[PDB]
Amino acid sequence: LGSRRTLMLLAQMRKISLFSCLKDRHDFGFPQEEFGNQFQKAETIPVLHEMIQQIFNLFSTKDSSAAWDETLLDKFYTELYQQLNDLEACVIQGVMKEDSILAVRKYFQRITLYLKEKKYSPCAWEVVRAEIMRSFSLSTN
Amino acid sequence: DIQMTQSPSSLSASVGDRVTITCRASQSVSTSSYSYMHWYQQKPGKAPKVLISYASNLESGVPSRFSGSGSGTDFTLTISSLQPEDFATYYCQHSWGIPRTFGQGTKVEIKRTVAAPSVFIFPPSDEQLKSGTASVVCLLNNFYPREAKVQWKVDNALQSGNSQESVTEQDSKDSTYSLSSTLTLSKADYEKHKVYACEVTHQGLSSPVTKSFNRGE
Amino acid sequence: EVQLVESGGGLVQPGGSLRLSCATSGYTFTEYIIHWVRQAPGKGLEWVASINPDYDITNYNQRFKGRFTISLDKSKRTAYLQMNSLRAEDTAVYYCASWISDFFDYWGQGTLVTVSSASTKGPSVFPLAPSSGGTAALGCLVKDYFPEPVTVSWNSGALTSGVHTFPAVLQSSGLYSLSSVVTVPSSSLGTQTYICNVNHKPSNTKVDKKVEP
Repeated sequence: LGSRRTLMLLAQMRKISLFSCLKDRHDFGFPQEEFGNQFQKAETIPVLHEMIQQIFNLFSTKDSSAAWDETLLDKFYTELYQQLNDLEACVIQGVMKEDSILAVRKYFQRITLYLKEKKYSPCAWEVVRAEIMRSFSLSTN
Repeated sequence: DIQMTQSPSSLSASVGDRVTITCRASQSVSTSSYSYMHWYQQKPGKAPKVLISYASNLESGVPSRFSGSGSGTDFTLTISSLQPEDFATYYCQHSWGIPRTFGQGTKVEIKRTVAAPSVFIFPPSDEQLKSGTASVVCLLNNFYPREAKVQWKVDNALQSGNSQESVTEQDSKDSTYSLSSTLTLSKADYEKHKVYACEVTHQGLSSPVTKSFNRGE
Repeated sequence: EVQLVESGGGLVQPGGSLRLSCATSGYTFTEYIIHWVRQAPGKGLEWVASINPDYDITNYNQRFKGRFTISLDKSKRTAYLQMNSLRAEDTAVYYCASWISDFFDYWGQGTLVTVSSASTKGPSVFPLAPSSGGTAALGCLVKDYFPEPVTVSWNSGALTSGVHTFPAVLQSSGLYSLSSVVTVPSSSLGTQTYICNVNHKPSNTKVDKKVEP
């Protein structure tokens, strides 16, 4: 649970309440089926790997810098890297996985288009932050 | 997947009373910042209606006596000043992923002053009797508590397992119940007897009350 | 003004199949996710499936993965739930519901699906003539039909106050029976006309009975 650390940082990044952004709430259709169940712990590494990847990509944009605290984003990247690297090492090693990865990527595509559409408003950003926050917990717990 | 248990299942309280319903998720339905648990109200014969969103956000147009607290796995709906129109079943649901699940629900009934029923009795119609059967109806109007006891008699004989009863949901204006009972006999049997009666036993009656008719009047 | 209208409910034998449809109106179609949620009579609520018209994502309760299919027609602003291999435990009211996210914003009136091998039967309607005084009572006996539901109004909807329609009760014959009463002032009797309007759609049975002293 140095993943517990990643959520803690995301929490601290919050600037505005979702309750002032109720107009902007959105269902992103997180492809949850692709993780916890059936093909249990360990067969879902590559999917989880892609997730972290996508998150890292998302929060590295100059738009993300404009949205969130520069200091926290740093501690955040450190944390993502740690995981990103460990997961990659496993993927590299031995243990429709493509469909699963595709599903994750489509999910983040939807997230990105949502922000473009909303013109990266603080509210849009808050909605997204809250989602990732949730869908990350689901991925891992 | 995430299951939830409400408590109590069923509950009674007077108007003005403070009421508390809790909901317990089989695992955290929270982020450190938001709880993804919502409360609905379902009045009988009607679709649910959201009241509280995200554990504590009071939905637009909902009366202020309603409020929600809680986080993680333990959540609470509170009605601070219970009203007659608040008679309904209350459900919690979560949106912490899939599948979406509700709680089993909590029936909330209003406690009010005693009201004695008004008893009417109906003989079978002539057009029914023309076909083989005969139905005798006994109706009790607007009484509380729901507990009552109908008792059929024919030529003064007690009856049994030849009658069925049905009760209205609690009135959402005046908090009362109404009930009807149907005695059923063949015409042939029906015609073999004169006096038909129901003996009603309620709390609001200091003594049981018999409405009766004589056949062929 | 948002409006969700589910239809296609009724009676099916076990192992049979059904197709529920939900016709929406009053909002931009692609903005809301449409759900199906059912409720067994007396019992609690159960989420069945959802579909996202904006994207094309669908989700199912694992219980119904094999049998039920949700789908839609965007031009007709309509979502469909195809049910197969229906068991008797699938008897429930099926609600069509919508949301933007997390919680439900809108609902249909519900449509009743009854899974049973018994055959359909229209009721006969009898008077509960008033005894005839302060106020008096009269009614309608709606006896011996299957399946639910039956609808009772009084004077073409024009009389509501003091009207009481009872839950149906299932006779030992496997048929339901039901009564509707209404309380009126005595002096109205013989002056004022009281008609009870019964419809039982499952047998295209429509009846207008004129209850008299």
